[PDB]
Amino acid sequence: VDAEAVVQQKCISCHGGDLTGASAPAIDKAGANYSEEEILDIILNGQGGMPGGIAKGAEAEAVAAWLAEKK
Ligand code: HEC
Repeated sequence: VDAEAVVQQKCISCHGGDLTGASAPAIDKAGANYSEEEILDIILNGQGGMPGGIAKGAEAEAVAAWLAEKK
């Protein structure tokens, strides 16, 4: 995946360039809060205001897993 590139044009759109939370809660430390399995699910199936399947395909995987490393 280019996980970061995706995030840098998908998640940051609400989570902020910095992932520190802007229009949405900070996922900077999502990988610590929740496992790739959970984060991936959230990306795929959104959550509250977050529309599910913002990323799809290996995109979402790479993002989630890259985030699993980002703590
Ligand atoms: C704005 C339309 C969003 C985009 C684009 C992405 N996310 Fe998001 N996310 C958003 C909100 C409003 C919320 C909270 C939803 C609620 O009201 O309950 C979230 C939540 C997450 C979470 C879980 C955090 C938590 O609720 O405890 C994760 C792990 C997450 N989001 C990841 C994520 C990624 C990686 C995205 C890019 C593919 C992404 N989000 C986009 C709003 C928005």
